[PDB]
Amino acid sequence: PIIERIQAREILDSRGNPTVQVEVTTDYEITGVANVPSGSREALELRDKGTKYEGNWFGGKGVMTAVDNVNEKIAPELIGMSVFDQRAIDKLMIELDGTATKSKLGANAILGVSLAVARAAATELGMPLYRYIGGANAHTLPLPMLNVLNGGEHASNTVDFQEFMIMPVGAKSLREALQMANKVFHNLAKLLKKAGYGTQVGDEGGFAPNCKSHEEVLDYLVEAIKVAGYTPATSGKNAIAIALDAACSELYDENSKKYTFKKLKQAIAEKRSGFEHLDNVKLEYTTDELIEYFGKLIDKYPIISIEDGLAESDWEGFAKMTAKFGSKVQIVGDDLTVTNPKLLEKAIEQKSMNAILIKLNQIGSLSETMDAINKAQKANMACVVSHRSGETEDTTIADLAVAFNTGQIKTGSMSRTDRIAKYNRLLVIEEELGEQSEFEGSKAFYNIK
Amino acid sequence: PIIERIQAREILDSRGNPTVQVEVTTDYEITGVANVPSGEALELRDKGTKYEGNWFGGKGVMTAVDNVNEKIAPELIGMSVFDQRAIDKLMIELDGTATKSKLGANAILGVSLAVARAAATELGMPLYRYIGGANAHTLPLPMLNVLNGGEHASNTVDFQEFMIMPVGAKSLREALQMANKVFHNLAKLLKKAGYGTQVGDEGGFAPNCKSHEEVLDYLVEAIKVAGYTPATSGKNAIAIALDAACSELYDENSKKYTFKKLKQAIAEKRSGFEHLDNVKLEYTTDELIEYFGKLIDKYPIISIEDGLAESDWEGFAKMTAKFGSKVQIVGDDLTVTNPKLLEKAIEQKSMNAILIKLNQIGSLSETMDAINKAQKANMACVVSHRSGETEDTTIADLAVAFNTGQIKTGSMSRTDRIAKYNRLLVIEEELGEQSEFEGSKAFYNIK
Amino acid sequence: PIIERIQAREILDSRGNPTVQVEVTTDYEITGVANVPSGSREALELRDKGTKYEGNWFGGKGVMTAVDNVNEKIAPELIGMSVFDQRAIDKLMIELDGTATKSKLGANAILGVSLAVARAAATELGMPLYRYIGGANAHTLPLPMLNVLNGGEHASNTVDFQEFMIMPVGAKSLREALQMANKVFHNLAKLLKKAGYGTQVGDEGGFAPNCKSHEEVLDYLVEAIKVAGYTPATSGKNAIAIALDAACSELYDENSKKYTFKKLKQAIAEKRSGFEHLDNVKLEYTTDELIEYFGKLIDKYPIISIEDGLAESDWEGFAKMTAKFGSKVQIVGDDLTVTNPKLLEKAIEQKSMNAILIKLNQIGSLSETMDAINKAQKANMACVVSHRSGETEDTTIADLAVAFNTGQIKTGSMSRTDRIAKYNRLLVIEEELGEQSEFEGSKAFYNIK
Amino acid sequence: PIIERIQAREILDSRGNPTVQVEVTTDYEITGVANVPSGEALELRDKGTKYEGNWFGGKGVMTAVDNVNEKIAPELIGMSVFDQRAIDKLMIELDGTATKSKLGANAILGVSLAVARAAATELGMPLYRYIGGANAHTLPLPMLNVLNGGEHASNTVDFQEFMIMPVGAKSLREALQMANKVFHNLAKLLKKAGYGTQVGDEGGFAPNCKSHEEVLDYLVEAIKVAGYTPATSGKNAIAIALDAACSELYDENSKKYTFKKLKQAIAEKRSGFEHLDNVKLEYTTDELIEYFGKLIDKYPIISIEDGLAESDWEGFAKMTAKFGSKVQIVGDDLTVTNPKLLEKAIEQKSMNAILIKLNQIGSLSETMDAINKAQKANMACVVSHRSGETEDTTIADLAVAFNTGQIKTGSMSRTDRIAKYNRLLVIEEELGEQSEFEGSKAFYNIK
Repeated sequence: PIIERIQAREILDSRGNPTVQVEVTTDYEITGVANVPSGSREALELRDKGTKYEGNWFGGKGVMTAVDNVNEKIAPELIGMSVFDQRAIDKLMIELDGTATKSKLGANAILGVSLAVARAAATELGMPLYRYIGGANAHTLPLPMLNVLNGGEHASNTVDFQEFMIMPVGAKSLREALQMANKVFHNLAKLLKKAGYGTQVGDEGGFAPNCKSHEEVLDYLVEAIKVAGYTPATSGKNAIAIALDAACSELYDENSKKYTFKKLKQAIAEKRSGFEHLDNVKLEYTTDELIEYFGKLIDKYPIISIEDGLAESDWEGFAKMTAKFGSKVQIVGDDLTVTNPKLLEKAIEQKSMNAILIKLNQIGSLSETMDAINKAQKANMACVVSHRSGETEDTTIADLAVAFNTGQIKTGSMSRTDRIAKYNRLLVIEEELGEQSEFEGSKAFYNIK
Repeated sequence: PIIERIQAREILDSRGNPTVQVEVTTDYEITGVANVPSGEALELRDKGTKYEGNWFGGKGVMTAVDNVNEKIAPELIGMSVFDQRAIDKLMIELDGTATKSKLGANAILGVSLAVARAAATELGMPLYRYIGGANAHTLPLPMLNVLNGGEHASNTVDFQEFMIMPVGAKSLREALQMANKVFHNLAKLLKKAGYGTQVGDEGGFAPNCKSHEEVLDYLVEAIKVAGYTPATSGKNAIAIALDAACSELYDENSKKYTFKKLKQAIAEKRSGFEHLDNVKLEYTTDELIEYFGKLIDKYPIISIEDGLAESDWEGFAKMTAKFGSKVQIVGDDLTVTNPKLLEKAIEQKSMNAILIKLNQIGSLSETMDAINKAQKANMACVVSHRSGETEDTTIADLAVAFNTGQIKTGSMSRTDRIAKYNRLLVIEEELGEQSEFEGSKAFYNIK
Repeated sequence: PIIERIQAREILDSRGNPTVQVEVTTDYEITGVANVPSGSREALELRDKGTKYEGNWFGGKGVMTAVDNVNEKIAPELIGMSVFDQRAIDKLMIELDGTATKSKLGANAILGVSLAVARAAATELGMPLYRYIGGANAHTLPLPMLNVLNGGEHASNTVDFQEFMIMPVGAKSLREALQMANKVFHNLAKLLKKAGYGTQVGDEGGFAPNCKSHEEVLDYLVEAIKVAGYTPATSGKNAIAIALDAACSELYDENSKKYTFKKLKQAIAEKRSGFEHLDNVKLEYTTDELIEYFGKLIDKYPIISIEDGLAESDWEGFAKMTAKFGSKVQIVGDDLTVTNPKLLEKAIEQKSMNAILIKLNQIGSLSETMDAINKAQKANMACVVSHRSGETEDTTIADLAVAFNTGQIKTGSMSRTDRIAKYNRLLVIEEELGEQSEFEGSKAFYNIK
Repeated sequence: PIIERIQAREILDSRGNPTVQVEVTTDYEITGVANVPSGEALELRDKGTKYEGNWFGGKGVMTAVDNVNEKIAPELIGMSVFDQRAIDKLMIELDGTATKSKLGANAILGVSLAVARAAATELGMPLYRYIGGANAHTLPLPMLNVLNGGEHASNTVDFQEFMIMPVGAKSLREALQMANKVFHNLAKLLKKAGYGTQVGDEGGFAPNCKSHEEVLDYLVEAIKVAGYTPATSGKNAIAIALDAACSELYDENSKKYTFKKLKQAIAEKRSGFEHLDNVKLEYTTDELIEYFGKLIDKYPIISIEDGLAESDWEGFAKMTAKFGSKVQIVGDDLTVTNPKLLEKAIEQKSMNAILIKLNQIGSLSETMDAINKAQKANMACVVSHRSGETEDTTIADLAVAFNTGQIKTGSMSRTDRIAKYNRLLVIEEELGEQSEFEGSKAFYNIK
């Protein structure tokens, strides 16, 4: 159990940019290896711009500074500690850095060590990582929300919301959930190709076809669900629901306090070819008008969850949206809370939301992540354990979702191994648990009043 | 060392379709796990079975999974995990067909690779050392498929893969830095031109360019903007490799090769394709060879894969005779990792390199035999991914095991490709000063 | 795996002269033992002439200086290293010596350590040495070429070429190959005795009868093959072929650029008793005339391989011989290349030959030997792994030939344990592989265009 | 310690003929391997069996190999590898014949020795300590057969072995240095005289000398040129030992000993044999004893083996009575390592030393009994090779195990001989200052 060696190295993530890998070796010659994902009160990832390492990689995105911090600063302080004292190791690193955002050592240096220690501990015990993290009753597979159609910034279409996801609520196992999602995904590809749209994929394995509006995108999701043989609905036999990430911080103007469907507005202003039947669509929204817009979408489509429906500074708007729709619809904070302990405490106090996205590398240590999950769950919030845009072959978030029986995960569309590797890990966990496992579709939403 | 348990299960590949994973457990409670890729030996899927409805298109592999658990595993329990060749022979004979069509190539390869991984782990030895011995030490020069055309792409680019090869690198780490800088500068160039930069199965871009030459011109421009020199050798050099995939363009009755997608766009008078009515679209074998000669003269092309169709043996031999002292000529569809076709290619001097795809032959022992034979014939072995990959990184250890000098495992995005590059980075670090990276000297096959 | 002790000692070789043995012991108390064989760009073996050890043994041939170099200079640098890092250990020794020919420490000091390390590593893993060196597909037994009739310098007969070998190409296993060679060897002894010739043996276990010409020697080989029940031929059922080592550096004059059959010429000049029917035989040859002489022998006899048909300085001659005969006959470099990396690169570039003899102690380390085999095989050359005149009970070259599936070995006639021990090791390897083994007779020559 | 597996196989000896190797594996996965030499207990070969055609002359031993694997091994699995005497007794009784003619002496000895080697290795103990106990420490004085005659040699030298014995050495290492210097100087002398220096089965020379005296004169000259003194004791002394092998020269009906090869050369008036018509060629027992007396007076002869024929018991007793207080008298053919013949020789004072050949009696336990008995009778035990040897070095450990003081294992060339000297060098190094080498005091049997 005693840490004998800690070695960090620079590897690459799924977008082709550098990230940190750490290997921890114990005195029993057992090793744990972990990688750090990559995507402003959040913990600071350290890159090589402004150092002698800047030219190694495009955009100065090397992480050799963080790698050096692990090998030269963190590792000498931890050699000799028990690999099982997760909270003590994380506290030591937090205090060694000494800043609120982990800006001296780098959140990516600290998290890499934090996760590699936990993996080494679990391997030394011969215990599944989800049991090491969550204990003897870690047994519930998560309902996935899969980002199969894409808009927002980074997408050249005029779809201003960012993520349009399916959630196979009618499934009775994780394996069945993935079968349902597989059939919807490949039928969606076939519908888009037949319509003349492209079916190459974005960072998370989903499509960004040149659709003109939110409603066109949602209409494709409903049609793909039906053609696959399923029912668009938020509960029931054979049901598949829809989840959104509106990412509305990207659409908001803090001075006007208006939200704008920016790319669609620009296309209409340019009098672009196919955009005249959308000439009198509303493009600019107060907070209350946008909540009304979400209410209309909720009426029309089987929407079960909406993430970042308002901007990260619109605390009053979030609490109004949660008061109005939260007895029927999950309201998730992402940019609102950035996995930050103090913002989670405020969201609980103000009833800003009823679910939180959990991003390990936004807070920077496993212990702090466990504290956040414990606190949110006790506040009747759902914890949606999340990937980042830049992922790796590391599957820790699969074990993390089972460890705390979270009931939900957001880890990508049905393509790219940076996403699919997590689903494979969940398939293996479900097999190993056997009849000890549980899966809730509709009943996963214990947070919906 | 004694095999105690073999368990197959159904997982998913990088295209969202099912594939096989196998876990082998020894005597000593050591386990090896391996996954099977998917793109000649037959991969068995679930159409026509009780399992057909499980997944889109009937693409489940539970029939193959059952074949591992119920047919193969009882025959192997009790054998030593170190007798790789004896285990592979037993499975080959249990199936009893040339194409492994009874058990499935995906059932057999899954077990083959999981046994080898279990053996290496039980010995405490890196997989490349277990497979290739004490002198497994040479990191491969990667060819990265950053621009895409062919049958699966919506553009009019009829050839399939346009790759960069960073021949000027002095390490695998430097090779990936060079490729990273070209890839991200390429994306910037394409976006500024109004093309899209979503990616295909292998992590590369399929922009709506109008011709092979336009695609090649973007690679040269991205190489230069990234600070490197477009060249087949020398300091700071980055070269180009092609997969023409010309079986897809060939008509076996007319004996012509057609740039089909471009021909169709021009015919329907698609917008932005004016002034192309004089472009040559139809080539005999000899005309197409002269067309490759034109590209070789103009661009820093170091390798061409499947420049002719899988039936055009006479054409391959002519191409290799004409260009093979300066350009690598790779068979893919020509040989499909098949022992009798490799023998034919050696005897006829059809090519001077071969693509190595484990799941096209179906066992590790037969793949090792093929590599031994091809290297002894002065051919390069380009160890290859498939379009459907997983998080398994066996092909990285295989390329180092036989000091192959070359690998083809994807563009610079998607973890189904990047995981292999990460494994190579780890191998190079582990070897330290014992490692070698040969660069332009990797091409020992070029006369 | 950690090296804990290295001990060199002086032993004796099969000619009765000293050589080096090294024993490596790991921290698991596993030991590997290796011996160095003994036979000018080749690596330098260090002997005791000119030291206080010169009088220990005849001719100053002691190796205690090299033994001291192992125990006092090499061993302290390697204690603590992993026995599995073969390339790093060999590089350390090469750099410690610092000269191109290993002249400071001695090639025999360096190789002894190099081989003992590899044997210790393989034993610690419980792995056969051929699998440790060559990996999981090391499985092909070599076709042996056996030196059963002898001439050259060292032989008192008037046979000027050096080695006249049989190669049992029709065999389907190594065991069958040795049975074929056994029957030919003992029938040859019986033919020579019946003719009045002696049947004592030379260094490699073969006979040097008082034959008068190359043709008389070849005629005996053909007759022994026939009387044994086999067919003199380069391929086919029951075939036994002939291989030559002409050792023509010994016959060449660099100033006249002529090759001379020296001992036969001298006998004819002296008008010796039985040498008048050979009065108008040609004795002096240009390079082209000697190639013509080899062409006549190839026409008349089942010659499948010719080693050192031209002198080590006759690069143009070698490439002419390989161009003329290399699509039918193996052309082997021995003195031409002396297992030297730079001379191998030149032979590949100039197409000087299509096979190379591999002598571990001519280059001086296992890592360099593996590099040479890798490079030659990739250049479509055969690697004939070779003994030296002075051998020991060490059988490393048997495992080396299987490790790289070389297909050929040259390790002596069918007598003397310095040769037979290698054949016994090959018999044990073939038994242990079982049906996993391969043996090619004719098809071993993948290098013959 | 429990025997788990016994495997015999067919290997080759130093003359190119088949012999037996046996591998014994214990409980603890420890293995011992032993080989059987070949030149009284019967060695079983393959004439008359299905295996006869495998090797020249029908000399295969697969019948003996099958006897180990199929008959002996099942009887021994489960016994303790340390009970050497019980294992040897079981095999002796399973065979049930005096000469081991049912299983073969080569089957039984192979197992006997492999068991002992496995036991020693499992204990971590040197083989000489396992066989002989804590006081096994004395390196033997070697007698080296550097000049050769007799039945298997083409010269006219009728006696068989002319050996040097470096009695002046103070260590085994020094003994081998002395022998090395004599051997290579002998070769130089023979070559300068126009004789050949190829070697026989035991690594020595059979030059075409004309008489025993000419051979002895070359040994004396080589000793002197090498810098040593021809003498039976003293500093820098090197002595001579003979094997006359006089059974080969004897006619049991006439009771004469004939120098047959010389007699024939002289009769056919061979060239270079003139002026020899008066040489004595035919000897009674008493005349031959007087002839040995002549040689003993002239040359530094310290030992004579088989000076009379195996049937000439009365002659041996006369020779030993006459010369035995100054010269060792060794039985070889007289006793063939046979317990009843050794008893007869002790009772009749036929000799004062015995050659010990493991495979002539057929088991390690019976050989140990014979050595115990002979040493207690004040006889030297000269542990001996056979003409057909292998890389096995058991006889080196056997000579140290019983502190025999003497070994006969070949000239100074051929690894079938030199391997034994190398093992002795290693033993002497391992013992360090605990070792002893006795030199002229090795001859505790000489009154």
